[PDB]
Amino acid sequence: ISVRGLAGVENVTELKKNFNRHLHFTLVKDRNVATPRDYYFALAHTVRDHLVGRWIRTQQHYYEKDPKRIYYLSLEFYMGRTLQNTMVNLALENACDEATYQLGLDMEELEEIEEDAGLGNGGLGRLAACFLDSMATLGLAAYGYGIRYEFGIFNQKICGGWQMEEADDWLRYGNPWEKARPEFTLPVHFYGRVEHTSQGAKWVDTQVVLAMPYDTPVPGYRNNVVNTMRLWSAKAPNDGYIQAVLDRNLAENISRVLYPNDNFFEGKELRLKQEYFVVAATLQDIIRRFKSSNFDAFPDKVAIQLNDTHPSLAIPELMRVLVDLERLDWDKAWEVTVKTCAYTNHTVIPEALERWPVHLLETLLPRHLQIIYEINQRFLNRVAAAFPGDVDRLRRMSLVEEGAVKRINMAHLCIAGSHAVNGVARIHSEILKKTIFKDFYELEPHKFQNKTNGITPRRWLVLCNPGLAEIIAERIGEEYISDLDQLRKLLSYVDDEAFIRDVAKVKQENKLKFAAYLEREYKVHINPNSLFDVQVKRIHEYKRQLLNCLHVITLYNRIKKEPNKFVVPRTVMIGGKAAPGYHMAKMIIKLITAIGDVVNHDPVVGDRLRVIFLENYRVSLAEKVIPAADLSEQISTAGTEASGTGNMKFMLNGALTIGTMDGANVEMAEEAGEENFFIFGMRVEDVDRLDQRGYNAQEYYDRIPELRQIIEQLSSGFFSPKQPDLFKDIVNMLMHHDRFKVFADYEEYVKCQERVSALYKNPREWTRMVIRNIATSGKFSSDRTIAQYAREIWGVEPSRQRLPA
Amino acid sequence: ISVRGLAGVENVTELKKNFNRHLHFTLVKDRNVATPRDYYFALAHTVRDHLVGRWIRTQQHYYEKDPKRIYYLSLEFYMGRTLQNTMVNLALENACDEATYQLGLDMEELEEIEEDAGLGNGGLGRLAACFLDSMATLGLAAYGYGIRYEFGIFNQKICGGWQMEEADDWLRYGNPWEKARPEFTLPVHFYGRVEHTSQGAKWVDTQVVLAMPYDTPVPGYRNNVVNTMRLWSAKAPNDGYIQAVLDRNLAENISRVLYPNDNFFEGKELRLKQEYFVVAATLQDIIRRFKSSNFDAFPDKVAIQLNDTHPSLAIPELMRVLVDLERLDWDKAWEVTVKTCAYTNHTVIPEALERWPVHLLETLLPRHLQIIYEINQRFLNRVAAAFPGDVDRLRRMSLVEEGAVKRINMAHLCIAGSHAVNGVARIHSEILKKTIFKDFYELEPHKFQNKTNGITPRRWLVLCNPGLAEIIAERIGEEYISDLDQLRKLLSYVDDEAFIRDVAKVKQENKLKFAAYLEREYKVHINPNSLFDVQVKRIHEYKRQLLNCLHVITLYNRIKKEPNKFVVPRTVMIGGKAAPGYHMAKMIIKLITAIGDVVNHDPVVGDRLRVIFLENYRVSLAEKVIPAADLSEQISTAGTEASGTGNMKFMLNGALTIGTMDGANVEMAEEAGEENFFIFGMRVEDVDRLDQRGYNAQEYYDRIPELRQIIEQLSSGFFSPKQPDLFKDIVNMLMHHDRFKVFADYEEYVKCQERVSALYKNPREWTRMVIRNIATSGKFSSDRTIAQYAREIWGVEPSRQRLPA
Ligand SMILES: O=C(NC(=O)c1ccc(O)cc1)N[C@@H]1O[C@H](CO)[C@@H](O)[C@H](O)[C@H]1O
Ligand SMILES: O=C(NC(=O)c1ccc(O)cc1)N[C@@H]1O[C@H](CO)[C@@H](O)[C@H](O)[C@H]1O
Ligand SMILES: O=c1[nH]cnc2c1ncn2[C@@H]1O[C@H](COP(=O)(O)O)[C@@H](O)[C@H]1O
Ligand SMILES: O=c1[nH]cnc2c1ncn2[C@@H]1O[C@H](COP(=O)(O)O)[C@@H](O)[C@H]1O
Ligand SMILES: *Cc1c(COP(=O)(O)O)cnc(C)c1O
Ligand SMILES: *Cc1c(COP(=O)(O)O)cnc(C)c1O
Repeated sequence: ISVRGLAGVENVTELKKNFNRHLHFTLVKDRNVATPRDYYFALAHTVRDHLVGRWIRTQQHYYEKDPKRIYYLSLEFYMGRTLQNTMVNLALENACDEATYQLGLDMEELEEIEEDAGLGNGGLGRLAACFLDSMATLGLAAYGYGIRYEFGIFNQKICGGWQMEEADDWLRYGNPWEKARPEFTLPVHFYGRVEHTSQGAKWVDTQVVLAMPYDTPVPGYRNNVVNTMRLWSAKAPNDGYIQAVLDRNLAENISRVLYPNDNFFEGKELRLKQEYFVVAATLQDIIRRFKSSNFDAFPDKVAIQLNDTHPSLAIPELMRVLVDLERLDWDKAWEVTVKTCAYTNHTVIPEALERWPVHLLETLLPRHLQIIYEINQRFLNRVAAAFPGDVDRLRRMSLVEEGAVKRINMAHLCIAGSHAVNGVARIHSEILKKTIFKDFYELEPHKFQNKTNGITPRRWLVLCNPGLAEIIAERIGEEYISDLDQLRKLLSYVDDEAFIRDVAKVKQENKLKFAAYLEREYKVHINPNSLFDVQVKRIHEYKRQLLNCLHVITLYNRIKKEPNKFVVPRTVMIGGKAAPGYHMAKMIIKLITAIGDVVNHDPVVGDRLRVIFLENYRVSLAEKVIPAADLSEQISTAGTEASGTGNMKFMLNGALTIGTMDGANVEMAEEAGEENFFIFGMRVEDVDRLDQRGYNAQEYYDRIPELRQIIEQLSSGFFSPKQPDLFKDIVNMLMHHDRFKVFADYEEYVKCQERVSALYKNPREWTRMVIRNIATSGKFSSDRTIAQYAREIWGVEPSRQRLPA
Repeated sequence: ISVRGLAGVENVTELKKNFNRHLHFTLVKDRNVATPRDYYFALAHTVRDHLVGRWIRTQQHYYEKDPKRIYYLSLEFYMGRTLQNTMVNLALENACDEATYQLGLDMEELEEIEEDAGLGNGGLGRLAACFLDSMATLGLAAYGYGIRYEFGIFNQKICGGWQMEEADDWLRYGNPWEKARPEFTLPVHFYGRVEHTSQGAKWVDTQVVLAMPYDTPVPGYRNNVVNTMRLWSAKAPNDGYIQAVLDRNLAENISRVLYPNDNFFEGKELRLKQEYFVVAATLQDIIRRFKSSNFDAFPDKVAIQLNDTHPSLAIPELMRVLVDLERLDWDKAWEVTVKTCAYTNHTVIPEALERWPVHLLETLLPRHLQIIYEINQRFLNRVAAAFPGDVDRLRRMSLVEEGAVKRINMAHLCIAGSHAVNGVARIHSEILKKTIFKDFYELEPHKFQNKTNGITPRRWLVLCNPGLAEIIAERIGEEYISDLDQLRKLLSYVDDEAFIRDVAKVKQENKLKFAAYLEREYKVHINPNSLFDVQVKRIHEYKRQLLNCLHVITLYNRIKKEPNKFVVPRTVMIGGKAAPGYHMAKMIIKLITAIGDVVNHDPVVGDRLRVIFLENYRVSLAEKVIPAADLSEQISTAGTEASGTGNMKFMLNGALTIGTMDGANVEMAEEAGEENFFIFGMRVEDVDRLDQRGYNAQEYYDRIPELRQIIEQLSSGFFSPKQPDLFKDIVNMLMHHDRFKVFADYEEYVKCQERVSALYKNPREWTRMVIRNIATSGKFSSDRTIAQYAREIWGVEPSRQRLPA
């Protein structure tokens, strides 16, 4: 396979000797006692060595050229594994494959040993990861800044059909990719009081926590650029004896674990400490670099992108430093701050928005609270001048929300202090301007933008689906890997009998590969000839895994009704983690496994229908299941999924999509053509009209016999014999308080699914439609997304120019 | 200097290239941004590389030959720095010195960057360190097993003349010498209950803590042998969500910090957990290795040495495994256990002996308590049979002590379960048999032995005093470095005018070197021509730093009395850490600094007398001050210092000794000749006669005018103007409840000190006496000590044979 680079004779010879050198000197092992894990580490260190030279000169280059620096602040970076990605970007895959083969090792086996760097929950964290890859590939002087959690997203275990959370001790065996930089440790302050003396305010009597950075290299695609992702780790200062030392933990707990609540905002103190910790340490680094290049030029040399409101404290912290430390006057500092910061929103659902209780900020960050009040005061004076007499607008736009307990709306703070605010899909960005942020849009229209999300074609095509990447390259070259729009050239092959056959062959190979994996590491057997129907993403009511469940039960009931009637065989796979304290989400997981227990053991069904719950869904599993999927389920209620990115991964890998006109689904259908998409359900307008009228689920239950039967089955204990009322909460929610209108889209969903089965019966036409999707997936490359951020927000020009080394 | 090895052309060339390779690939740095610390690490990794090959084959060799293995269990390993020691033992010092010189670096400057591995309190921990060096040098298949404390002995800061404790974060910048071995992690159990079912007892419902090993290489002196020191680190098993993860700390606190109480036993639960933790993990390793070589041969392949009673749980744990797990019958298991274990005692003072409350063992280690009761039962049945009717002997020898709260005497447990029990100096070993362990000696005389302590001549001569090592080698060769008895050949040079001059020259150079250091890193100026009077060791009442203080004040008062009378100039240095909760010890430190504040600023005294308190005494400081000392203070009350080892370090480095006939001082004087030692004070017999009579301090106060004046000065606030009664506790203790009879040895001490000053006035005779001490210090090499342990206790023969690589 040519897209994996050349396997030169002296290159292979060099890799082999460095492999054995590391096994000996680095790992300190005998070839007679080395285990597969030891071999993985020897390979990792060998590949890491190749990154060093490039990493050192890339950073040296930025010091010389002194270009504008882009700082991407995120509390999450869902990186996954690093070995194969590094080989791919350095063009070392075939060489390492040959070198290891000659040493009597299977590189694929070694790659499976690496732990995932799961420092994220899902979409938001993975977007940050794809963005880092694209920024390096486009030659931007970019830095990713976050927290080095000792424990990432929990490993999910399914016990008795229930989710069990297990600590993700990903650093147990060490992390060969990172480099600790203790010499660059910085002070972060907490608590204390604010002294107001003759010349300015002073924040004193604070407790100090040190921030120690760990740097991880981020290689661009074959351009010799290697940027940095710097993650901070918490350390206690060195200044009963025993208890005093043991209490050092308290300070170090700040970077101990990733918060897994991606659905409901909880104003926990530890989370606020994490947010300030990353912001305070990062900003000192930014200013340091700047002073080594008049803060008037600060915005010309620095761009700070806030991934959601999680790092929003960057705004008042920048003000604190400029005003309290650098001594700039307020107006000047505010000008600099606004021109430097930009904010990206990822959801319109209210329960996820950060609204911190004032009493918490009052105790932990007294000076920042004062700064926020001043910002609010000046901002509202602006609103009052623009909309005289509109007192209600004043209360609505305030950064401070009154009521039971006063809270600070962090989204309002971000809009006021950013020169750009963006949604992540066209429909989402429009909804922001028409609803949630309407008042702000009317005040400052120029600030609102759209930047449709994307995914990196390196990890999501070349790395996880080499077979498809190869057959594509055979016909249009390899240039598309860094210019995905070139995939449009494949439309001229839609009638090519050879190509149609190859596309279908690779998909079949991926399905057999995954079906085998399912038995090896999970002992479950599936029919490779069935349609692989998959929905993988975090469990949320808005994502409607429940609607999928209703269809599965419908299919099952129809079979029990007419057993000898032919139906297209299906393997329905659903996977995803539920936030620990999200009761309903945990009940849905139990429902899925319960359905499987019934369906998978019914003799009449045979191998015509299988329901499997994919355990511990994470980046490394996504790389395995996505290339094997036939049907991608993207069925969120219209207006709820900001963008979605998994949808893009499926489109690029040869799966057809069944979904609502929500998030990026709208743009995907626009690019490929609605005829090549399985669209169904209410549009956003329909949802609003239903809300005006009032959603009454009982209506659908009374008019749809098939739906009624399912609800009765759930209620009577058909799927829970030993515990008849096990799913009472689910039924109760669907019937009386379903914010996401599951029943409203049921009929159209089922009908649409029938059209999917009909097309699958015609192999040739199914594949031709697949080609039309792959061919038009170009717009969804994160390289396109990053280019827009660069030109329209950060003010820099991307570069595909190879670096000097 | 020839004893530093050869600096070959291609050897130097190789070191240089590997140095730059590590700076680039390992540290990931620019030569334009590298700091001294970066250079130190590059050098360390370069030297470490040379250890690897030898380390791997040494361990491979033991697997092949399968010799009897020696396991040295200690909760303390006071290692100090590792770089220079490694170079010395590998004969790479001159080569590295040349290589670094050519790179434009000063190797001495780089060596000062390394942190000390301070995993010990003092003598006991440092003995373990010297023992590891000697066992490797003598070719024994030995393993050091302990705990990898994240925080070693605290760094001592002197604030306002008071000791302040600062956490010793020695791993902050990383430890290049160790190699984590997560793949060899083992389970350690705590709490739980004991089930008694049909076939044997069962320990169930326990809480598990994992023990992760870290291995550090221990190189022998130029024999290519590299043994291992394996230190265990505590890890929590992976099986509110957030709080559950944060609570993992609780389990990991076991290996967090070294207990600094080397004076008073405190039955703290955390300390007991540490003791079992090291024992449980170590024993699994021992058995594993054994089964890979009938437990009847266990004692022929394994020897376990217990450094004090700290790891005494090894006895009942070995029984637990043999009986409960391997299913051996009690008597057989006990036979194996006794033949495998040996115990070393380090003190006769009662407050330091471990006597664990039964209720603590009952909760934490229920099965071990049962085993201890059974051991006690069977042991006492033996005593009853040997001494029929002696009921009092029964209560005295019991492992269980009655009273307020029942406790387990760990020393009694060690004697019952060991085939050998030894003291650490002849006088100490005799005292054990006549007093503290008299009953046990009468029951089993064959178990009691003596093994006089020693120090390694590599670190304590070659490494810290190259100048002296060189002038010695010039005349008798270099063979003495691994056969210290050869120093006796120097007696033929006692009248050699050339040698006398060189010995005196090196001492003068060391004093100027130390005097300079005192100003550089401490800004205090001293007179290099004065007699360097030094007492460095942990602060304890029994060590009598107070007696030294009384002499200093006496000297000061005599000068104020006759200012224009000539007196031999002196620089009195006292250093050492005080256990955190040892009030009296902390008061003595304050007293020393207070005396300095007065004496050091008195115009009349001039540079005739200076009192300096050496801050943060530790191994690296000992290596600096000892070679610069003229007079070694070893003045413990006769019968209290088991052996002492600092005394041996001073003797080997050209200092004369003033001390009591206590511990090893007795043997040192015997070897060098009493005429070449400044002996004074009560012998052990005198102390007992005084106790019979009753020690009344008032008697000395009334009969000695000079002493009375000092006490009155302390009481009146002469040394504490602002706080007149600051030292009331000290005076009160000296006058009414001094267990160590400070006043009783005052007169003889002062008189002896006068004879010291008299000899110092005759440079030539002082030096000749010095030569007689150095020449007879051979017996105190730890190589001699280890050879005796090997032959008389472990049953193995030492070997000076170079290894094959
Ligand atoms: O993944 C998240 N959000 C979180 O994971 C999250 C984590 C911690 C929180 O406190 C709140 C949300 N949002 C997701 O970010 C993706 C990239 O823009 C979008 O495509 C998805 O539509 C959106 O739901
Ligand atoms: O150093 C100690 N003891 C401790 O450091 C200690 C540490 C923790 C404890 O719980 C009790 C004692 N003992 C010392 O061990 C040396 C080597 O045998 C002897 O030469 C000294 O005379 C003796 O006092
Ligand atoms: O003062 C300096 N002199 C020379 N090079 C420097 C200096 N400061 C930074 N650099 C270079 O710039 C890189 C960027 O470091 P950073 O951005 O501060 O982490 C460093 O690794 C050096 O190559
Ligand atoms: O099963 C085995 N086969 C070959 N060599 C072994 C085996 N077990 C241990 N060794 C060798 O013995 C050394 C001792 O390992 P340890 O004493 O168990 O830590 C290992 O590094 C290997 O060189
Ligand atoms: C791409 C990805 C996501 C986001 O999926 P959506 O379906 O857009 O919610 C979540 N988790 C993982 C591991 C991913 O790879
Ligand atoms: C040798 C040594 C000791 C033991 O000294 P003694 O005088 O025998 O108590 C204590 N601390 C350090 C750092 C040592 O090097």
